[PDB]
Amino acid sequence: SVVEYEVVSKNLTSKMSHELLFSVKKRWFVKPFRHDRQLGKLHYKLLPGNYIKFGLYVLKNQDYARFEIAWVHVDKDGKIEERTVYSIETYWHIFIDIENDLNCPYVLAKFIEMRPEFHKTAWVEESNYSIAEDDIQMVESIKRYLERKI
Ligand code: NI
Ligand code: NI
Repeated sequence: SVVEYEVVSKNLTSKMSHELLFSVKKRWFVKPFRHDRQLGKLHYKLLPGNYIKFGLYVLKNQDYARFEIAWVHVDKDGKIEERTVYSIETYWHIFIDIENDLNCPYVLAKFIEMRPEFHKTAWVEESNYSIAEDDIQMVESIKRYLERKI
């Protein structure tokens, strides 16, 4: 009882759109079944449950970065419903520097760091690691963090 879903992963000369799915249950990012470079898209095969889609849209030359957090809900009929639960606009040079922020949410640090290379998709490692926090605390800490950073 599986379902397929599509996020955008592309780093172009002018802009970058980087979305990745984080599993609520496994408390770490999801391995995509297929990375599509020709069109800048990843492909996931998701089991019924909840996951979270982090999004990072960047207009390089306008120093612009927006970061979104959306909640992805997959029920039994294989049906899919989405709602943004957070969205924030800010300069990109700030965003990129968040990687180096010693004390700052890890998954956020990880996310930014997994952005896709030029003309390519990103890709998720076969990891077994999980983070201490649960979906709620995780999102809050992230929110709470960027707030101060901004
Ligand atoms: Ni439901
Ligand atoms: Ni909140």
